[PDB]
Amino acid sequence: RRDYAQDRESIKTFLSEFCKCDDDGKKEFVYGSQLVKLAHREQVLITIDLDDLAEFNESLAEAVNCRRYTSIFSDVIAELLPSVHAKDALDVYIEHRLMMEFPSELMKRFEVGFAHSIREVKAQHIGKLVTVRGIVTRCTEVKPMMVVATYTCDRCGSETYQPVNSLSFTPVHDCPSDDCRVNKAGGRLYLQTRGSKFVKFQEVKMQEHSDQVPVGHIPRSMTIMCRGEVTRMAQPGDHIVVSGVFLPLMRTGFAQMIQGLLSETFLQAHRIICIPEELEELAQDDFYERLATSLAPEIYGHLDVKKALLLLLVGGVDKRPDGMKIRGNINICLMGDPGVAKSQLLGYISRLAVRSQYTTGRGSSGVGLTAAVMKDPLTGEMTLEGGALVLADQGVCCIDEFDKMADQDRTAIHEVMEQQTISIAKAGIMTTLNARVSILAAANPAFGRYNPRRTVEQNIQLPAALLSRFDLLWLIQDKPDRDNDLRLAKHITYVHSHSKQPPTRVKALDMNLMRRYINLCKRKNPTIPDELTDYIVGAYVELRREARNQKDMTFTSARNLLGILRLSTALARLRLSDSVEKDDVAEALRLLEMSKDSLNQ
Amino acid sequence: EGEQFIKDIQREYVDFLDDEEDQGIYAGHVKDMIAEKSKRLIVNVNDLKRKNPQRALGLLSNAADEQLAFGRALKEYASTVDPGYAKMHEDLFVGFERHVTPRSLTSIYLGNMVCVEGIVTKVSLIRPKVVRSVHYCPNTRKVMERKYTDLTSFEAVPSGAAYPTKDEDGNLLETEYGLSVYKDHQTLTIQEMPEKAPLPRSVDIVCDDDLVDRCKPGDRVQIVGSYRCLPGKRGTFRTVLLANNISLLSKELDISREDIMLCKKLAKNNDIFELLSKSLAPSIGHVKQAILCLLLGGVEKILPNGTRLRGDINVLLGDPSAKSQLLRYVLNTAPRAIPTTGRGSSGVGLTAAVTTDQETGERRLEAGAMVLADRGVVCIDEFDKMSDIDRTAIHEVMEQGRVTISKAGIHASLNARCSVLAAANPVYGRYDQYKTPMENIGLQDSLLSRFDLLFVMLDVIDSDVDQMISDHVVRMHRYRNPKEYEKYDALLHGKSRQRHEKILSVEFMRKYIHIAKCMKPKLGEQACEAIANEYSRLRSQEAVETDVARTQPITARTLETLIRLSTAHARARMSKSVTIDDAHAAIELV
Amino acid sequence: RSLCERVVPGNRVLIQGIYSIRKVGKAVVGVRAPYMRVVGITVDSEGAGAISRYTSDEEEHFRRMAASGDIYERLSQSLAPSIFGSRDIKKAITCMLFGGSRKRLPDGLCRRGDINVLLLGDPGTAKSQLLKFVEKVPIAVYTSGKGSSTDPQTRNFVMEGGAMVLADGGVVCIDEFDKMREDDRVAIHEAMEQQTISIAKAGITTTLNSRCSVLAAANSIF
DNA sequence: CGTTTTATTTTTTTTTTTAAA
Ligand SMILES: Nc1ncnc2c1ncn2[C@@H]1O[C@H](COP(=O)(O)OP(=O)(O)OP(=O)(O)O)[C@@H](O)[C@H]1O
Ligand SMILES: Nc1ncnc2c1ncn2[C@@H]1O[C@H](COP(=O)(O)OP(=O)(O)OP(=O)(O)O)[C@@H](O)[C@H]1O
Ligand SMILES: Nc1ncnc2c1ncn2[C@@H]1O[C@H](COP(=O)(O)OP(=O)(O)O)[C@@H](O)[C@H]1O
Repeated sequence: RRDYAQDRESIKTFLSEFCKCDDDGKKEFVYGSQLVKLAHREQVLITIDLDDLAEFNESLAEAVNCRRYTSIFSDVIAELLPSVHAKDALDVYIEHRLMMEFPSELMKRFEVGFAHSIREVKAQHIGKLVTVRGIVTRCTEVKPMMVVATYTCDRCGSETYQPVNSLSFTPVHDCPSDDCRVNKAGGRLYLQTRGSKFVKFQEVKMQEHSDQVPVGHIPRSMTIMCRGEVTRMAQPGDHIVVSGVFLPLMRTGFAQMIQGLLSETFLQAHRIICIPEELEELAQDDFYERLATSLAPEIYGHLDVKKALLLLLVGGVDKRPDGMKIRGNINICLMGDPGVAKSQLLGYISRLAVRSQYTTGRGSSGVGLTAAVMKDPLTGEMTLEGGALVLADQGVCCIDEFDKMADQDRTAIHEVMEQQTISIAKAGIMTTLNARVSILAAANPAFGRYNPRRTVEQNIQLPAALLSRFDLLWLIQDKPDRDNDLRLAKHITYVHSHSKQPPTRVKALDMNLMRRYINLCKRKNPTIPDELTDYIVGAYVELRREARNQKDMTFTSARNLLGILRLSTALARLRLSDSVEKDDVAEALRLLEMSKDSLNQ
Repeated sequence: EGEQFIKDIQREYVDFLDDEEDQGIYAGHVKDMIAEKSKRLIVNVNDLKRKNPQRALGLLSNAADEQLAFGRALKEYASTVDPGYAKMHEDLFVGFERHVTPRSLTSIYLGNMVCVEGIVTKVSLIRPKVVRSVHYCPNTRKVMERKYTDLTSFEAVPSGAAYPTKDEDGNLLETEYGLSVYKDHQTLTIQEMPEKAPLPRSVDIVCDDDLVDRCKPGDRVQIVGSYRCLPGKRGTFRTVLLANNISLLSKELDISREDIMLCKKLAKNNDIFELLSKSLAPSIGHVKQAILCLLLGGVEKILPNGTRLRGDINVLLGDPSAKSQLLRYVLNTAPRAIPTTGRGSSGVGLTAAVTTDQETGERRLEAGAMVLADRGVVCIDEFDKMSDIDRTAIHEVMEQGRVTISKAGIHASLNARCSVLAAANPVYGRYDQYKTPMENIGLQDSLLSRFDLLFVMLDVIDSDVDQMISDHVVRMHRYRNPKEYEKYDALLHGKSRQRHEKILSVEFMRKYIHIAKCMKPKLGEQACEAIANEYSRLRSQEAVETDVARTQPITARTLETLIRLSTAHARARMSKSVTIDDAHAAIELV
Repeated sequence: RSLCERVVPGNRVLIQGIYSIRKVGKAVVGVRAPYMRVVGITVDSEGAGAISRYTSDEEEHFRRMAASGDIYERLSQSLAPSIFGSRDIKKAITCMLFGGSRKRLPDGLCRRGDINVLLLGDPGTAKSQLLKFVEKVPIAVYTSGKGSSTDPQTRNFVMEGGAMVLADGGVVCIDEFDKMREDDRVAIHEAMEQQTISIAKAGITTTLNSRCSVLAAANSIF
């Protein structure tokens, strides 16, 4: 009904009259800048958004089908060359075909792209470009996709054009050529990859958020086919939001399994959005301790545990001597059953700590948290399909009540104590998998709540092999204190009468600001001046004497010294001064001492 | 356009459009300003037969063709009154409102719009199908069109085939989408309601866009439909029934703003505790006052841009043999709240490695049994005996109330707000403090605040209570009977109790539920002083005067329970406020 | 056409049909089609059992004996009509077969109209054959343990059900309670004290019940 | 210048895995 032509005039006016002076800084040509970026042979994809055309008019806020507009604008600016020879493979290869002498898509050279979920996705959504957020599933890989090949006749010579949109196809035969027409001189048909056009191609399933799905519902997935430039633009288990099109899928073939008008739909892509800049404001603030003041406000007091965590948040200790690496990840252990809200801090960290994970005391047996295997006589063979502990690299996978899972379960996790090494002689390998995950252990005491008669490993039943792999072991008990629980109570009830706990003692730090300030930290690689080396080796001995002077005491591993070394240089990442010094390790030992000497007194 | 009655038949529905029923009641400002846009009008056959009984038969022998017709008259009516609800030119199907067993559809009722009741089951995949073809001629640029059809809509099909191209001359020919519309299609089957059965025989149905899965496999319904069968037996035959509306019977409410006005006015009677505690189980001394919250679920709490705290309560207590004929009066009445077998699994929350069902299957039978009680409640027996494997799988819940397992199946997280109860048996009988409270049962005390109480249930047969037991328990046993059928009404001692037979009643009770389960009674200025002062003194003075005897679970995580008890009380009177005397209801547990 | 809805399993038939076919031929050479159809079956009326599916002189038989108030203890030598046992205590059956009364209430509960009774002892007492007769003397099944007890066609999963099948008005009397697997010993606790029935293999919940009961037989300890 | 296209299900033995007083 509407004209698909006079709109071409409208958009010519739009892009031509485009230096839109709404602010100091727009009299220059915006899409002229992008135009010349095409003339730079650089940009192969431009972009449309609601604001852009919204100011222009109000038709096309509901006209744009999303399909005809694209081919029209593409051909429109393809024939727009207001503007150098050897820039591309194919681009110069046409000149090679012209050295002795098309649709503008075959010289593609560029592209353009432009508050609901699958559940709400009402089935009158065809063609409309809509918005949904999900979770990625079943990570796959990318291959080339033809669009239009060049089936030359050789004897005749006529590089045939087979521009295709389908996903299945059929060959082109000997010759639809002019000289290979009724004029008897002809050869045969045969493509030339070099002059052919293909396109990247990434696909993966999309599962539901799991926060919307009603009481009587089961999450389901859709399919994602993103081709061309945008490939490799999301990993598995990223909570991502996509604007694209719903489009049906003409699954042609058999004439009785189809022929229902089957309509097994699918989706077309534009983008994978997943829900220094700070430097001037980072200049506004210079403090070390306020992180604890604004990280996890939900409980008053017990800062020491939190700062112990924030160190693991800090990081920044690693070296590769002798060819071999060193574990630069901290792994805390946790015993206790008070009301701590380990579940609290776990949820807090797992939210703010990007690339987080969670498992429970029996939810993942030894094969699930790591890679595993499967069985099916319908899809082919089976793979490892690693688990949370496999996936949580550059981060932490947080087990809750590792004490209660199982004794043999300590094995495979103990294997990852020596980091980045997940050996598997199961699928005919000694595979590695790079287990590069910081580890969070939290459990409860044994029968009772730290019965003072039943001593350590008298009350506990854990082999030394795992405690040795753990930098810090922490028992948490707070006996009846008349004054203690008061403050904690009124503190809790504050966000019950209210929504935001801590007033007027610090500036709260949002997830964004917190993460960004932490983002500026770890790349210092600071200086530990040489006097420490003689000094610290002395101080370590101070431990090893008061370890031996009582005979019913803890054993020690070389990691005790390696740990007390490992922690200090990390914290200088958040000092941001490349200056590992006395305080850098005096806090290390201080917190180590606080880890102990707490259960007798 | 068959035998030319078709238009006259259209007129007869258009002739539905003249006076007080049409002119006052029916449509126009009966749907359109209430703004649903859903084509489907309710028909009521007794009126149409009161006008055109011949046309009340016009369906009941040939309902193949009343449909384009009905839609035509409707678009004429709605299309010649409202220009807004008119840019949806399609069929715009309607109501069409003999119930026979799915076992008694016997060659016949072909052409008839008739009823069967049964089970929703095998609720299945959803996939749209295609109506028209908005084809374009991009050289000549004419948006031409090609409609389609199926037997599942009418009798005929077009040359149902590939979306065409290169049809006229070989010009620029291509589709246009976003306009070539589509139709949401669903498939499922129904069974007879099993109690009648002496293999009970099923039926198969097919749906459309506004008819799409109004309930779930595990529900049951009355459903009305026509009949066909397309295939050509021996040049076999197999049928399906269709052309449908929807209804449903197993729900619960003539409740406009009158019934809310009913529920408010009786509020102020202060000790409803009396009434609502003596309400469901007068067939039982004893608790019912205490039961309150296992029905109410709990309360919701969210921190800005943070996390939350789970809200609902879980308690159970007793001498052997009231405990199996007790966990009731809500299992029946409470909305969709399910206790379980007592010693059950393959369905608490596990996969149960058994791949002998469909030869594949990753999640093919991964699920539990409390998510069917999401925002409900549960009870069971035999906990005193049950396995310790999924005790693990409890400790996640009572702490969190979200299930998060990933033994390679999948890395789960799924809402649940649920509560649940337990069993008991004293492994040695009548010992509660002479020996001790704990471990006359064979039990564990790690679950301190997991459940929200340490409580007790006791008995001894006596000499002094001997005739008390006799005369009361038999007072029950003959106030069991009428005039105190096979059993008329038992009045006295509910009429000496100056009561009335529609004030002790279920719909009269849940009169005060649906709305009471909707409020947000925030805290004021009294918990803050009360709770910390008192739990501080309690966790120390529960340690003297022989009450260290029964002081097993003292925690400060209990402090949520101390609130969500009274939270129910704040919606027991629907006051968005709270008192010190509201406190006493959430201390008197002690 | 009309000869369905006529016949169910466990019956005895005479028939006339046709020997006819469905396949075609010339299967290493030609193996083919058996079946028959119906024309006009004639079924049996086997004697005295089938007051089951398809007088007042007998009421006069009934009542003039109950006119005598001598049934309570008279039929204490009838339930074992030909052999010895339970003699002075067989009077306690008078309550159970008639049962009590499933006296519903205005309140929640549906009382235990179903009520249960016991036997236990050694073999040799005719305890095998006595209850053997009791199936002959309303409706039930009778053996003990693992022996009732927890298709390749048209892709529908059949499930023939549980234990209220022949016992919902019918009641039973069986041995070997502990002489039985403990997987199928939860159900008894659900069956019996309440008929607290449910289903969980697939995702739907049979809310079944019954007016049924049991007796127990025994060869347990001492 | 005419006359024709197209479907498969259950059981084994290994290597995985999983159960009760
Ligand atoms: N001082 C406090 N700060 C913040 N929250 C608190 C405090 N004291 C109590 N709470 C609340 O009490 C609840 C106690 O239950 P919680 O989730 O702590 O179990 P848990 O202590 O993690 O159990 P376990 O330690 O046995 O795993 C917590 O959710 C927490 O929010
Ligand atoms: N105070 C009471 N109120 C109502 N009923 C009672 C009361 N006291 C006793 N009864 C009756 O006594 C019976 C006791 O047997 P019951 O069915 O409770 O066994 P049970 O407690 O379930 O056994 P177990 O707990 O060992 O499985 C109940 O059926 C109940 O009706
Ligand atoms: N008082 C009795 N009257 C008749 N038969 C009896 C009597 N006592 C024992 N019997 C015999 O006992 C046999 C049944 O024994 P049974 O109850 O099967 O032993 P068990 O219970 O060990 O299997 C019958 O065949 C019957 O002949």
